[PDB]
Amino acid sequence: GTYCIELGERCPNPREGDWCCHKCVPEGKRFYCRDQ
Repeated sequence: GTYCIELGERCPNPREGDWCCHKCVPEGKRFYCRDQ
């Protein structure tokens, strides 16, 4: 892993904590680790 979930991958609800550590952001119906 790259310290956190890599950019572009799916993430669980960010309320549980951003393991995306860019941003775990809702993209439609899912959450993704995006730079947004």
